[PDB]
Amino acid sequence: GFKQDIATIRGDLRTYAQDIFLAFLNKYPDERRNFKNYVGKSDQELKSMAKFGDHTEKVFNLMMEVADRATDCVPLASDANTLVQMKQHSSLTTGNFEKLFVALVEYMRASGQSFDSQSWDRFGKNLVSALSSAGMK
Ligand code: HEM
Ligand SMILES: Oc1c(Cl)cc(Cl)cc1Cl
Repeated sequence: GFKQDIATIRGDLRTYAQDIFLAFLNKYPDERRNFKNYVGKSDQELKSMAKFGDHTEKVFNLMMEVADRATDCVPLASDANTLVQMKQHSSLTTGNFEKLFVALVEYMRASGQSFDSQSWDRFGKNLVSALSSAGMK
């Protein structure tokens, strides 16, 4: 289920983080334009850039912390607060996050593995509503 998926992802975090983030950028090319340094790079070129690996891993680490602190795929209000308040996130709307979760769920469904896709979809929806409640546009 959702809790095991957290353990699966954490076990090979940089690999999942990279593959899911690439899926996101490839499914929504306009989102790439928010990442100036990733414009004009293939998947394999990105996977050779230090900040790409680092940043995707740090993003997914925080995702997994929020996922683990959630109850029944409902994240803590305080965690939503953090994601809204981050300087790095002042440009964002909730649509950016919805898109990331759509790509994430589609990745999980396509994979050979027994991810609880439905729970991640619901976690995504609940996080987007929590971000809105914490004041994201
Ligand atoms: C649960 C979802 C997400 C989490 C947990 C998260 C977490 C973080 C973290 C930890 C950082 C700092 C990375 C670093 O500076 O090394 C960060 C930076 C950033 N995030 Fe996110 N993020 C999420 C979703 C998004 C989405 C959907 C976008 C855009 C479409 C976005 C755009 C950014 C940008 C532009 C930065 C730049 C900060 C920098 O230059 O260091 N994030 N995010
Ligand atoms: O370099 C970044 C990556 Cl790869 C992903 C995100 Cl969400 C943010 C930043 Cl600043």
